[PDB]
Amino acid sequence: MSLLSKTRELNTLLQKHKGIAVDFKDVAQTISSVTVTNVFIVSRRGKILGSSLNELLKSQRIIQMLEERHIPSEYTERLMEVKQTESNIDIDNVLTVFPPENRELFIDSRTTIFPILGGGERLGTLVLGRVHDDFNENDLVLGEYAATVIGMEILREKHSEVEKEARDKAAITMAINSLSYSEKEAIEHIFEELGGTEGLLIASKVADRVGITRSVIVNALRKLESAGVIESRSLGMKGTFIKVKKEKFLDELEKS
Repeated sequence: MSLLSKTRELNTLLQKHKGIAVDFKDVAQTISSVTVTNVFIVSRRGKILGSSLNELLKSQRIIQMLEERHIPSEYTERLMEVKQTESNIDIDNVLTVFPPENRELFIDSRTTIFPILGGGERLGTLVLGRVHDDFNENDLVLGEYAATVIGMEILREKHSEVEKEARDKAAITMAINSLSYSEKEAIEHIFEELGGTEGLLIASKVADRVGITRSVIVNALRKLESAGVIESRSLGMKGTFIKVKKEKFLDELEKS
């Protein structure tokens, strides 16, 4: 398979399509199969977002050892310190991604490390490994492109995650601030009865058993609904369905 053929595969298979969430496991398999390598996609903090081995090796002993090994966190955390592309790293190098014990099976291994950059910040690391062969200039071009694509998908993922967490934290703080002292106490009792974050509430009956008025319960939920912390729905002449939408709300509430 020629350089231009490999490029077509990666353009067609890695392209972001509307309606699809990025699956880093499947990204690693595409890279592994196109470039004939073992692939490890590592977040900036060292989490293995996705991996795939080149299972087309002749030696079942090598395959089984790679299948059995879990990349240590000590290694993945070192990758952040690699600031530029390091290619054709040998087995004696501390940056090798291959197992350290059986030096003779991996004596000819090469590791290549690509920093994944996005918006002027480190987003993660792409690590490629080969048991017997070198990374030539065509291989490095394909590796860099893969790293570029992954960075764009992480960047979109992180952008939306930071915005969501901020939206949730603002909603919780505004909900908690808008609650009176009695309304706060009622919410604590409400979720003490529901035994969780979701369930059916019979306000009148629960108000009776806790020594609180139905009006206080109703107003407290109304403020949480207005803040977007929960959703509420009456289920008939009695009963209200309650679901917390901000997971960290109750934890933050008790801190108030």
